[PDB]
Amino acid sequence: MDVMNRLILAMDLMNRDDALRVTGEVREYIDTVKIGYPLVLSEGMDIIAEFRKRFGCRIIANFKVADIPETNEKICRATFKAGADAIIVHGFPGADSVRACLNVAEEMGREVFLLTEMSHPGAEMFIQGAADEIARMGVDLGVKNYVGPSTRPERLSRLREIIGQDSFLISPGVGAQGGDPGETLRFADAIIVGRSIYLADNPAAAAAGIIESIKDL
Amino acid sequence: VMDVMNRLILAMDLMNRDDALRVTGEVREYIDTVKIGYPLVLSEGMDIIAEFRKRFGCRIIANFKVADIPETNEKICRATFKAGADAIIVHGFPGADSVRACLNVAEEMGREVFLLTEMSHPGAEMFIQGAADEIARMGVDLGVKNYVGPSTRPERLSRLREIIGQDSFLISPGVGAQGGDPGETLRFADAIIVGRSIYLADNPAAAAAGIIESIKDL
Ligand SMILES: O=c1cnn([C@@H]2O[C@H](COP(=O)(O)O)[C@@H](O)[C@H]2O)c(=O)[nH]1
Ligand SMILES: O=c1cnn([C@@H]2O[C@H](COP(=O)(O)O)[C@@H](O)[C@H]2O)c(=O)[nH]1
Repeated sequence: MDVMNRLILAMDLMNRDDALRVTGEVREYIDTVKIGYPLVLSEGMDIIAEFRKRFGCRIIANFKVADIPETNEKICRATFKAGADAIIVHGFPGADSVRACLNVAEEMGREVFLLTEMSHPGAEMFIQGAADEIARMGVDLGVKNYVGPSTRPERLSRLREIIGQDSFLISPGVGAQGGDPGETLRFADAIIVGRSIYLADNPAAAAAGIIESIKDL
Repeated sequence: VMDVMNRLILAMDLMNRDDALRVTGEVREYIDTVKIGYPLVLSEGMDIIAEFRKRFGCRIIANFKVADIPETNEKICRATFKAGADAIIVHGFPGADSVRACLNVAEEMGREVFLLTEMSHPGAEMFIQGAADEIARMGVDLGVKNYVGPSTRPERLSRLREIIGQDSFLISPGVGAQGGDPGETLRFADAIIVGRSIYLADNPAAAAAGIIESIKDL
C-alpha cells in the first residue's frame, strides 16, 4: 500500500459537511483516509462511496472488528460492499475471528489490518500483555498488515521486529495522544493522524506542518 | 433492571431489512427485547433502530462490542444512543478508561452499558478467557451493572455470575447454534440471547415458542 506522504487521515468528525470540507482542505497532502464508526454511525455507510467519488482516495474502515467468526464475516462483507479497501480487526478475540475476516477480504479483493496493541493508557491492562502473541498469531495466519501504538515506540519497534520488514505497519496515537510523527516512522510505514489535523484551526496548515517535520523520511 | 419478556433476547443479525423486519415482527408476541448488531446496521443504517421502535414495541440493545480508545468510544456511544438504543454492549479487554468513557456517556444520556467479559466462540480461549475474571472484577469496581457472558462454557458463566453478584444483570449468547442449552444457561444468566436458531428457522415464531416452552418452569 503506497500511502502518500506516509500520512493517513483519521476522519472522525461526525458531520458530513465538516468531514467532507476538512478532508477536501487536506486532499493535496493525502490519498488515504481512515473512516471509523464516529462518522459512519452518524452519516451512514454511503459516506464511503461519497469520499471515493469526491477525493479518489484509498479507504480504510477502522471498525475494530471484535465479534465471533460468523458475525465478523457479515461485518466484513457489509463493509467491503460499501467500498472500503481495507478493514481493521482486533486480534484479542482469537485466531478464528481473524480468519473469518481474512476469508472475506480475500474473496472481495481487500486487506485486513490486525490491531495488536492499542495506544491509549487502558491498553496496558490486558492488551499489552497479549500483544506479542497476537502479532505472532498474525504471522502464523499470514497477516501482512498491522496496527501498533505510536505512544509506545519500544512496543511499536517490538511489533516491527515480530512481523518483519516485509509486513506493512500503520500507527495511531500521533499528535493528540502524544506520539511523535518522526519517531513513529522509524518503525511504522505510515502514521495515522486524527484530531491534530481535523480539530486544528487550519487543517491544511496542520497537515503541511506534520509533513514538513518528516520531510527527510 | 430491564424486564426481558420470557428471558429471551433476539439477536437480529439478518442483513436484509425486509427479512429482519418480517422475522422480528413474527416473534414479537414472545420477545420484547431485540439486539441489533453491525451486520444489520452496516447494511441498512442506524435508522433501522428507529424503524424497529416504530414497528415493534421492543427495547433495543446495540451489540456494537465497542472496543476503541476513550475518545472514540464516547462518540460511538453518543451516536448510538442518539439513534434510540436503550443499551450498548462494550468490550472490557481494551481497559478501564475505555469502559469508563462508555459509562460516562450512558450516564449523561440516561441509557445503559453492558460489559462483555468472556466471549462464547472457540477463539475466546486464546486471550479473552484468561483476562475475563479480571475484566468482570474491573466492571464491578467501575459500577457496571449489566454484563454479557458465554453460554457455551457453563463453568465460566457460573464464575462470572459469582464475580458480579446476584444483583447484577447478566445476558448470555451462544444458545442454540453455538451449542449452549437454554435452561442450563438460565441457571446463571437473567436472559438468554438467541440468533440463528430463531431467525434461520422456517417458522421463527414456532422456534421462539419452542425455546420458551423448554424453559417454562424458569
Ligand atoms: O490504538 C489505537 C488508537 N487509536 N486508533 C484510532 O486512530 C485514530 C486516532 O485519532 P487521534 O489522532 O485523533 O488520536 C482514531 O480513529 C482512533 O479510533 C486505533 O485504531 N487504535
Ligand atoms: O460472546 C459472544 C458471542 N456471540 N455474541 C453475539 O450474539 C449473537 C449470537 O448469535 P447466534 O445465536 O446466531 O449464535 C450474535 O449477534 C453474536 O455477535 C456476543 O455478543 N458475544
